[PDB]
Amino acid sequence: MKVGIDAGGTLIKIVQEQDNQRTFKTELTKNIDQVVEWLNQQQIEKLCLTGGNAGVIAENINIPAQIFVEFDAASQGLGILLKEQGHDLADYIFANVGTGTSLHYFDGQSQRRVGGIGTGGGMIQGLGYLLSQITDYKQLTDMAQHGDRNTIDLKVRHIYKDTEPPIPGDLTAANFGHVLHHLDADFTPSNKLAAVIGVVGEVVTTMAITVAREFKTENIVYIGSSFHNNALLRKVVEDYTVLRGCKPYYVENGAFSGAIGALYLE
Amino acid sequence: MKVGIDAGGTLIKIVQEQDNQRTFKTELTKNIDQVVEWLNQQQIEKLCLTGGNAGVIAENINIPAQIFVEFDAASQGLGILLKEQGHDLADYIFANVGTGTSLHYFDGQSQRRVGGIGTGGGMIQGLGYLLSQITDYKQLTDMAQHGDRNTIDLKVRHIYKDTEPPIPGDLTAANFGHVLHHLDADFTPSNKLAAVIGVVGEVVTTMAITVAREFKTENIVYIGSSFHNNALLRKVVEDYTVLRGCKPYYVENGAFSGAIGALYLE
Ligand SMILES: Nc1ncnc2c1ncn2[C@@H]1O[C@H](COP(=O)(O)OP(=O)(O)O)[C@@H](O)[C@H]1O
Ligand SMILES: Nc1ncnc2c1ncn2[C@@H]1O[C@H](COP(=O)(O)OP(=O)(O)O)[C@@H](O)[C@H]1O
Ligand SMILES: CCCCCNC(=O)CCNC(=O)[C@H](O)C(C)(C)C
Ligand SMILES: CCCCCNC(=O)CCNC(=O)[C@H](O)C(C)(C)C
Repeated sequence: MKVGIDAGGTLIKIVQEQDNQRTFKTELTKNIDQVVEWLNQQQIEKLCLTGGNAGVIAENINIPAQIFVEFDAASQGLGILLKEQGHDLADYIFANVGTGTSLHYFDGQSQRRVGGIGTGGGMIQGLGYLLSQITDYKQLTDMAQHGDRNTIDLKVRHIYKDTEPPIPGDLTAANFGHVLHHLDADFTPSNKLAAVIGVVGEVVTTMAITVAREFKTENIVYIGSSFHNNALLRKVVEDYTVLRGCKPYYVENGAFSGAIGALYLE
Repeated sequence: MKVGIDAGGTLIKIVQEQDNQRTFKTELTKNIDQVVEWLNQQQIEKLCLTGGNAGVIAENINIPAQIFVEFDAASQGLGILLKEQGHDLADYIFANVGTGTSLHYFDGQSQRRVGGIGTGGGMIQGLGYLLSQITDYKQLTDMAQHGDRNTIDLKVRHIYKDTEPPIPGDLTAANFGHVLHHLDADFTPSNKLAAVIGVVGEVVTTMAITVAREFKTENIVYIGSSFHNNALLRKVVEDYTVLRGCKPYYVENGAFSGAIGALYLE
């Protein structure tokens, strides 16, 4: 078997390949010592590593391993998955929404990093905890789906009131900008969580559409584990991408783009 | 006497002009009735209005007023202030960081809107309230000034455990992304608020430097009341603009750009 691993700040993504059969595994970065243990017990023909925690794995295993930069690996795996799933895109921004968010422009042949921002899944988890005391990711995201952002977020129409706004009225003008107007409100953990996902999604999307414009592409591919068990995030991002005239794409096993990619840079 | 009013989502900025010479005043948008009361008693030669709540003013006063579109008014007034303050910038991005944030490219002749985002002053107050239960603006902003983001934000160097990161290790990787690694103890209001100000600054700067690259300018002018009583915000923004190879500018009475521009539009 051949093994690729993308050991990130929060999740370890492990792909095992033998024959044309794949295994897609996810483990916590917290449990990296168990991954190393597991690896040390296997018969591995080829091990390729990428990610911020690649070094940790490499120093604790008993076999050589090639180490790749995660931007190249993500770009390589993503192209493999897009092709498999019938997306033949001439060029695209891809936004990798992990613990943090990294943006890339794929010109049809190779990637360049064109921005990043700290709004991503780590913010969903951290700010989400400060606002709900929930630490369990499934718990946090499930609850967020039951939330309403309306007493938290301010829209363009709330600011322009009964006059014609300069951009469409239903757009968010100020995330959390209605809070001071609803202090009669209680602010439910579900509503607060939905607003945190809301801001993360909007910021990622805004950045993605901006660079799409700059690098003259209409296609935006979103990957990263932050979309898992988070239909609200998927929806925020998808709707706003379409609204600004771009085409969003999600990819089956997109969160493993880097793990796959590592295998095929070797 | 001539009056220009920028009536936004949180604050109403008033410029009074007489012998070529100006007086600046702000009032809360929540106290708009008091602004209307003040206008109705005044003999005014020329009254010009802009911003979201210009409608509400115009429909409650008992005199005429001319209404101008805010994007144009802000551009006109910022060009006046820049020259009065000894700048000769051929072109620039301007980021108007109000209740929310609007971004513009000024080519030397006219402005174009080139994006926006809901991260700005409204988010600082609303998210800041949610994490701190402070509603008083000067109190909320003062509380943040000496906060420590270290237990709250995750940096690139935290994810890249002992290995060399592919981008600068001191960059924020995930705002709030260190929170789950610091559950042992309490998160103080100062530290949480410094983190709020940091995410707003970094998002606004990220957008501003992206569009500066896109439109080929190294100049970025930052306006809006969100910078008032918030030295930390100014610093987050200035430091990262400079690290991205751009030149940041703040303007005395920059928050009155629209009010001034309304007076000088024809
Ligand atoms: N089982 C899970 N546990 C924790 N976080 C998860 C899980 N599934 C998805 N997530 C989301 O995915 C994020 C990490 O995305 P990922 O793309 O794996 O990033 P990284 O490579 O930086 O670890 C988390 O910050 C969280 O928002
Ligand atoms: N006295 C104040 N009261 C409330 N907010 C203030 C005050 N001074 C500055 N601010 C900040 O300025 C932000 C609004 O900036 P401004 O440029 O006036 O926006 P708008 O035109 O949308 O009112 C507020 O959201 C708050 O962050
Ligand atoms: C100080 C403002 C800096 C905000 C910009 N930050 C970034 O570009 C890093 C965002 N994070 C990411 O790209 C990913 O989490 C990696 C893993 C660090 C590549
Ligand atoms: C659905 C996500 C939309 C995010 C983009 N939102 C915007 O561009 C509105 C940002 N706000 C502003 O530009 C200002 O607050 C005004 C006053 C609405 C012009």
